[PDB]
Amino acid sequence: GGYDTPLGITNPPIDELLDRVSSKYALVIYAAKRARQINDYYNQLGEGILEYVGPLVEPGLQEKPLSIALREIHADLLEHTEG
Amino acid sequence: MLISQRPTLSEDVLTDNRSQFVIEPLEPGFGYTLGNSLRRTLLSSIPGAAVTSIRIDGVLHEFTTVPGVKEDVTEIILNLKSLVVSSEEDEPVTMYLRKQGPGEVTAGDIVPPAGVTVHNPGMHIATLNDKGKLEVELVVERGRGYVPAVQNRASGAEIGRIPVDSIYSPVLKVTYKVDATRVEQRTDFDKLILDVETKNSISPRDALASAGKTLVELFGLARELN
Amino acid sequence: MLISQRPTLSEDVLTDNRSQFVIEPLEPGFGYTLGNSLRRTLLSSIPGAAVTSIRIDGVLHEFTTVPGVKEDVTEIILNLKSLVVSSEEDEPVTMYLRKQGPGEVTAGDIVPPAGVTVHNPGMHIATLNDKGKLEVELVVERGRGYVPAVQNRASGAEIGRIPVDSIYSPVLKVTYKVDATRVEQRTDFDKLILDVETKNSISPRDALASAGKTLVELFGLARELNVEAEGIEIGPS
Amino acid sequence: HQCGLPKLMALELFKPFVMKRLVDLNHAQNIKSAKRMVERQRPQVWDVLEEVIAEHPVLLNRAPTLHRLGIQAFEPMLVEGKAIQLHPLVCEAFNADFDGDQMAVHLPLSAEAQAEARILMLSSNNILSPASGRPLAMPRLDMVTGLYYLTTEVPGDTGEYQPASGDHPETGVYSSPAEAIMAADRGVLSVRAKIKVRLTQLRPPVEIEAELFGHSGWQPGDAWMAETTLGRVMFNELLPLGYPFVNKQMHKKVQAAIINDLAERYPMIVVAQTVDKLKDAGFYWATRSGVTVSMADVLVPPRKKEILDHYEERADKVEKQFQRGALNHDERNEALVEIWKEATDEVGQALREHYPDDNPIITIVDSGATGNFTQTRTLAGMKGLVTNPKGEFIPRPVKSSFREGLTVLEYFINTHGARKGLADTALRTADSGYLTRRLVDVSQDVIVREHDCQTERGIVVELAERAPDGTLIRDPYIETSAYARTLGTDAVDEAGNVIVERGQDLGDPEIDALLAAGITQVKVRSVLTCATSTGVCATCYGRSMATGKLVDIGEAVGIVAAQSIGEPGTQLTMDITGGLPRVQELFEARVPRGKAPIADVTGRVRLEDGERFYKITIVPDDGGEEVVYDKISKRQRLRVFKRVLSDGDHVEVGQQLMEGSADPHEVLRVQGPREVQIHLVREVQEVYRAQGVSIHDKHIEVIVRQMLRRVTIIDS
Amino acid sequence: KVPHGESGKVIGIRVFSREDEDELPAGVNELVRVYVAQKRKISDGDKLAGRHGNKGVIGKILPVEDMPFLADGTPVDIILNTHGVPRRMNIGQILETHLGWCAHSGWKVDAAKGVPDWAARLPDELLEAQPNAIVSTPVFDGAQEAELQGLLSCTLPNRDGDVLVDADGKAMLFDGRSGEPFPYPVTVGYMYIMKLHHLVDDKIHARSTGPYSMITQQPLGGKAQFGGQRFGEMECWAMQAYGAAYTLQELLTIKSDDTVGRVKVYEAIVKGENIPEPGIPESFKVLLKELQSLCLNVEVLS
Amino acid sequence: SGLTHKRRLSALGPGGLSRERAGLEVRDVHPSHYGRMCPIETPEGPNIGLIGSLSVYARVNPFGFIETPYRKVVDGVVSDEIVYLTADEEDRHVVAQANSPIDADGRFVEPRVLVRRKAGEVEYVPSSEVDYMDVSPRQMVSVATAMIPFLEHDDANRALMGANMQRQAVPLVRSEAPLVGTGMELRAAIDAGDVVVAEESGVIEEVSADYITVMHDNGTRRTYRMRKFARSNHGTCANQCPIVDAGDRVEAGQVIADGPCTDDGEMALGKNLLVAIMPWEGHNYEDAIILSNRLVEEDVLTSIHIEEHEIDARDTKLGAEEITRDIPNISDEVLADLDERG
Amino acid sequence: NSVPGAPNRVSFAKLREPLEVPGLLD
Amino acid sequence: WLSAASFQETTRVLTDAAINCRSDKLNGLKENVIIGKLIPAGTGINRYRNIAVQPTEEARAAA
RNA sequence: CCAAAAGAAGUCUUUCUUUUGGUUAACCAGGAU
Ligand SMILES: [Mg+2]
Ligand SMILES: [Zn+2]
Repeated sequence: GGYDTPLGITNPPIDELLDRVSSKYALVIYAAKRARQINDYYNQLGEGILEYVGPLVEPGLQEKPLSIALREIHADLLEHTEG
Repeated sequence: MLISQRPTLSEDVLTDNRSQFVIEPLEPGFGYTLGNSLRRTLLSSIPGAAVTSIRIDGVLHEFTTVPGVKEDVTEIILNLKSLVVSSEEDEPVTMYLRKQGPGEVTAGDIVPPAGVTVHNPGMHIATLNDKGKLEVELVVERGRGYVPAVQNRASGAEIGRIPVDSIYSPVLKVTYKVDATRVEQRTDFDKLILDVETKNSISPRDALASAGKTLVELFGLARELN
Repeated sequence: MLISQRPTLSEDVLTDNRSQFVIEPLEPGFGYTLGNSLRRTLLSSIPGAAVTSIRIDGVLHEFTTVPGVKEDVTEIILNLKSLVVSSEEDEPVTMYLRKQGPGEVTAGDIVPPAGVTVHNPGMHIATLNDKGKLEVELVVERGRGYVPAVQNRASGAEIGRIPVDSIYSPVLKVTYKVDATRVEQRTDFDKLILDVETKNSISPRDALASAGKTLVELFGLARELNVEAEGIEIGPS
Repeated sequence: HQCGLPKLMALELFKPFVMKRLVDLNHAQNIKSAKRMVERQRPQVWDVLEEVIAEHPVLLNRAPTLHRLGIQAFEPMLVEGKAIQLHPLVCEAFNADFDGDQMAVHLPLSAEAQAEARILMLSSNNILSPASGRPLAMPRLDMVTGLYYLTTEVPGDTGEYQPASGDHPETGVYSSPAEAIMAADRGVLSVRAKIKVRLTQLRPPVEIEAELFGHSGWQPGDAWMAETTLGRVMFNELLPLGYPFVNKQMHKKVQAAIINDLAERYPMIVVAQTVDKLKDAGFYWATRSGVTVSMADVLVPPRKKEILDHYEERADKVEKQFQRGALNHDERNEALVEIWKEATDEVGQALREHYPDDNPIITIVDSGATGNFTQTRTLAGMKGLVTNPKGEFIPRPVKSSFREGLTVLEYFINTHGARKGLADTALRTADSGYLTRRLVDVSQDVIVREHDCQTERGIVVELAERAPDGTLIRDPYIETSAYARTLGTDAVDEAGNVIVERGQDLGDPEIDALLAAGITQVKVRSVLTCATSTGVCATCYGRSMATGKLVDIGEAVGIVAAQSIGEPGTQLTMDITGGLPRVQELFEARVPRGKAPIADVTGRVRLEDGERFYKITIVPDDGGEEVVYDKISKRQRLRVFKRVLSDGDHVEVGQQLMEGSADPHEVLRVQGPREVQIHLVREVQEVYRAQGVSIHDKHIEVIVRQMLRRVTIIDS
Repeated sequence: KVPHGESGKVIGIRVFSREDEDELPAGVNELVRVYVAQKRKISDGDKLAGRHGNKGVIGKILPVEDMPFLADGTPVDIILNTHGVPRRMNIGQILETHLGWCAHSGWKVDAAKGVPDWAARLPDELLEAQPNAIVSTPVFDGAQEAELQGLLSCTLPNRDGDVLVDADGKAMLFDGRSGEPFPYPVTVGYMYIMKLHHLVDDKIHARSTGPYSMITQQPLGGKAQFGGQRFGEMECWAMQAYGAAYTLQELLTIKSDDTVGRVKVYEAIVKGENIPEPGIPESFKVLLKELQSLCLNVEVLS
Repeated sequence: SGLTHKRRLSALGPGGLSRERAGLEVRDVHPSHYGRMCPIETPEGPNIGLIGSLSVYARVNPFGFIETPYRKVVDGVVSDEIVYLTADEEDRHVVAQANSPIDADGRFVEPRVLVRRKAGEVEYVPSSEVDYMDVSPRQMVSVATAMIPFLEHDDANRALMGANMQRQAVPLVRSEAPLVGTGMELRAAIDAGDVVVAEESGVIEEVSADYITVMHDNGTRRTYRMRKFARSNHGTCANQCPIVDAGDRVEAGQVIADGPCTDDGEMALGKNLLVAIMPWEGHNYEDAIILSNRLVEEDVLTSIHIEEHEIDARDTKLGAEEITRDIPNISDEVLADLDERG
Repeated sequence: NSVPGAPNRVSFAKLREPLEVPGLLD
Repeated sequence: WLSAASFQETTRVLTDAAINCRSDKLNGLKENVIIGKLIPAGTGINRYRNIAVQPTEEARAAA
């Protein structure tokens, strides 16, 4: 029973994201920290270079960084280590 | 089994402000749909003219009273909302109503300028007495649908201006019926009888013409796909 | 009187014969005015052709099974019912499909007369076993819409002929929806989303164009009463 | 996952975000210009506003927040008006009807705050109730009626299937559901008429799939002949592609079962989309079902007068017997009450037999949409007995239905019960709030902190006790005591190999296997026996009723348990207490109102029926000391277990002698901690079960665990 | 100044003065009073109600064309749901509805050859009524069901020889939105509904930033000033149950009373930066001072 | 709202119980309330049972005990001798029902009729022991609950809400009396005091939106002034408009001018609307409602609200508070509406 | 029924009321 | 003593705590909420609150 | 962090400089879900 195209805030599907991590609590911090990194990159883009990179996936015409983070977690382009 | 008899429309005049148009022969099941399409167009998208605001010499707002007039400005405004007036020119125009001494004030006392005309001179507006003196100027404008009162600040207007809700709808009541002929030989068709009644501003023929002109454009939109 | 914002029309091809047209931004209330009319016109105003009746040898009184054929009568009837055929002659023409010996009967085995054509030659119809023979005559005429089975007006004229339902319309399934749109202080306009599916004898765009032409012709009757009447005009494309 | 927000409210919550974008898009020069534009509501702000709110969650909340699902995150979308538009499927979660309620809207700001509102609190991620695991986004009311009308089979309807008559072939066979829809649009077919269709995109049932295709399955595209109504095909086109074909009438129970199955076997997104499609179909077909109320549809029983006269004769005879002194006042009242209860039941039966099956009222009642048949009997047939201000029945009784109209006295004597109910409701809401507040505070240090304490202790579960003649009758209350547990030992039967291994979720398949193998008791892990120093482990707690999998390693189980216990207050109707006061005195560990003494040692019991009070003595089999309970006022009865307590009967160590409530303190002192735990959990569950509320036992286990942490020092 | 969320014409100004020896409270030299008037229409969310406890807010306001209309083209004014009537046991409204129609169209009982049995006890002067008649049914002595059924069976046509509502009280409606008639007859009538004083215009409120209290720096309350919606104690348990720690921290620190966090987050938002970390709420320090004022030596260690 | 406010009996106050301290035994409806306090009308919140309304026919005797009128039956003959009884006298005797089969000569059709015994028990007594009967039905209900048609077909829970919600309705610009009422509207409107009643009979001289002049039969002339767009305690409108012409002859006690919620002297709190009872697309789902747009175009349910603002000038020790246009730190664009003196 | 100028509102009442409602503000 | 003082009987709890010179370790959900910290539950625990995100070497090479 | 005044530049209305000014609570009552 395949699903239809997810709409808006429900894309990508949450189950596929949870397959990447152990729990949803881990996914929250995963995505939040990556979003902070993306926003830091954007603010620092015009200024001196820093370690922070990204986005690793082509962004939309206007896309909030948090969404981008999830779209990377789904693509399996990141890695994390819990405490 | 291809029936190649194009539909035709015929009129039957019940009275001056009402009529019935019969369209036949239609395909089986396409009577209610066509009738409802015409009814929706007639009841919503027919242009007309209506009063947009009034100004009374002695009053500053809508919540006051005119000396000598039995009604208050609110009741007078609600009475004027029943006027049926047809205009012929785009720009706003003004008509005047002046009355002195005792007596009833009817819509026939309004002195329209060229082009505009009042179709119900017998409507009641107010009643005066020996101390009464009424002097009100009305603004008539063209449009369609229902437009709420325009704020006095939006335009450049004095404190004496009274905005009024405008209803530019000439049509009053539209209905229809279908007479389906389902024969055992499977040669079927419909027969749409559409009844239209307008408020004496335009004849039902003119309202059905406007409905047809709107729908032809909106469907030729899709016709020119290739 | 101008409309202000002109509507458009775009297609989203999903399958070989399946589309999803979107019309926007329609005035607040014209989503339903033309959605249902367009759906009805698509489903019941496009001329087409379909099998009207069939006669099969060996089947006169008992309609349970056909000798020498695996599939029962009803299965054969509803296999022939979903046959895409196009015709030009108004009069009902007759076709014969005949095959002997074991094997599979396919729509490509039909020998159509001049004018009649079959657009899905590779459709399974029946299976023959043990030197079986099948020979069935189809009656094909062009109509419009969906016409249930027409019962025998003259029973004495033909005894083996059995009427079947006629799906004349090349459009099989149509649905529509209405949404809201616009960031222009209104957020209350309409967006009509058609979903047209056809046979392989026509494409959804052609069906929509024909439906639009039919509706324009219909509402021309209302328009012609008073030519110089004021309405709402969208302007040049 | 969407909520409609008025645009003047959205423009205010999102003011800084709109100002930043206005400055970014060169619509303004400095932040002051953008701030003035927004306050002046220039045309372009809207074009920016809809860009800002895209995929930015907003938290909606309605007070009182009894449970977790009172706060939920939705994606906002601008709408015209000043009212917030709420999806109809979440009203059960918020407990929000539309008679004038209000809700509050909060806006998350930071990245972590936004991530939690999309992944933890989103409305489409929480479909199952955390208290019991049942879905909360089911169709209800109008939707149930629509789907019940759609999927119904009316014999002899239009265009039904007709077998061959010998002159013409079969009729009613359609080559595809598209042809069926085309036929229905022409009036030749009825959406509730039995037909035969050739389906190629709907998976066949289990038996048909096995007996027609075999191999592996239908493999979408393969055709099969289905005999059903068009409405059922329309209904099944809403379910996932791989879901078998459901050919049944969709009573509310059937829809609940289907949604439970989808939740178990499919991801959350599929379930959310399916419930949305079901909502749409139910709302579309409810308008067409023709359910209206008119006084012509409220039929009256044909022979109510005969029944009422027949029982009036009996009432007259009883009154005459009383008038001659044959019986006292109480006997007369009891006789009259029995007569009138019988009359009410007979009138209800007559009314039930009279109504057709297509009446709007019995249709709304029978489809599970709303209401019960008692209200229908009151409306149409007869009201019946009514209560006093004290609570005893008036023997009159009320004899008119609300269709005919009550007289003055009947209305007056009805107002008694009406006002009693209203006052009870008010006091009940207050008490429930207070109880929940205390429960959340006692247990908030219970948090899952590990994955396995690797202990061996556990609790046994009754699990379908054996039948007398020999048979396994399943325990009725097994979904709330054995499901969602992890085994602490292995299940072995009749020397057979281990049926179920240690550490198993113990779901439906495993319970079915255990029942088939023929075992009655199993030992499962529980929080009452957790070995962790602070908080519980994840294996002991077990499956999370909301997520459906094993609980996480940060879950606050204490607050969830407190909210699950206290949320179903309100709907808990109030000398032995038996309502919300009963729960309050259970958790407070107070001595019960009607305390019932319990035996302290086994042996036979000598009972002396003194004057104004009994006297019980327990004969110890050991012979050390005799325990005597003297006062035991005669008002209370004598307990019956298995026959009323008979002199010389043998009693158990924890047997309850009188009829009443045993105090938790004595049972703890006599039988130990496990028995008091069992007693408390069972007593608390009884109150909820009686009212028809499902709470899994692990929440009560958490609370009881927190009640039993300390010990009292006797020898320093 | 005219407070928040108000407008309208100024209709009256009443000014007193000590000069004209008007009686005022001691120490007052002048007193001015201004009246502002508004004209409110009905809108979504406004609360309506009948006389039988059938309340409910206005869900939608449809245009006139897409509403179920009778056979003569008359749209209905209001639509009420069926599922609420039988369950709440207020069937009286339905009866009113029925009688309303008989009062609207008017009736005439045909006593051609003897008055019918059901109208045997119906007071004369009720055997015929003109359209838009006004009737009265005293509270506990009124119209019986038999009389209502009889009156429904005999009722006048509207303009032509058409009776729109049959003997059962139900009429065939047309789907104004799709055009097809509804499959079954519907119950139509006239009901007397009132407009309750619970309008939305007084209920809606929103805030991004505004006034803050003095002793504790949390935002104010109420629509008149501005104020924020309370995030109570019961709403904090739900967030803890969800496990959302950061949402609760931001709600209780940088949205209510972190005096520097508020300005820093506003600047970060307007400048597109990252939201900074919260500090310490001010109410906690107020609490520490209040405890120290009780001669309790509260100290925070490290 | 005002009429019901004046006929209210509150059990809470100085010398009475408290809202958060009263139990369920004082909120109940005692069987001695029949005819003395309405059992339906009462607050729904936590005040339920502590506040009630006096019944229609009830009065208060010198000692403060509420009384009700009863029509006394002598030897089975229902006389017209009305006697006012209090709770104890009613307790001693046997009281029948108003809606009983009187046979045009004050004699019951059948011997068995429902009665009320000492402790409020209801029984069937042969029609020879009855001592009294109720003057009428509608004796146990108050003014608000007497205006609900078909009350005997509604449950008490819904009747209570319907009665409590008739005093929240806002006055509309134009009023319309119900097609189906209960005959209590006229009396309630007249006794509320929101209409102008011709004090003495005469002939109308002048009529205007502001005043009415009445020429009494003997020389004297009386001028009634009207309250035009006056604010009430809860911010609504309090209009008054004449309903008489310049030639009509009025009679003492006749209504001469309508009020806020009256239509020719009868209470009119709402409007008659054409209603269907179908479920429609789920928009009238879970107690919601659907309205036509006509009701907005035609101002059927439009209302007027008035707000009042005050400010005063006070001496203060420093002295000289002033009301003037000269305000510091204020530009001229924000001083355009203010007139010459503020 | 007793007010001089009142609208004619026909009633379904069967019984007769011996006593007229007192002054509601008495 | 902070949680107990905030639950009920503030005066008695505070006075007996003052006499006993009790020290509060700030380990509960309520105390952390009062003092404005991150609750030790759900996302606020060390295991999840100290995750180190990092692009995969392959993604860095590609970009 | 906003408002007012004065000066300079440019745009035909933004920026820079100087000066001045610039938020409550507690009770009682009445409603709502
Ligand atoms: Mg509610
Ligand atoms: Zn453990």
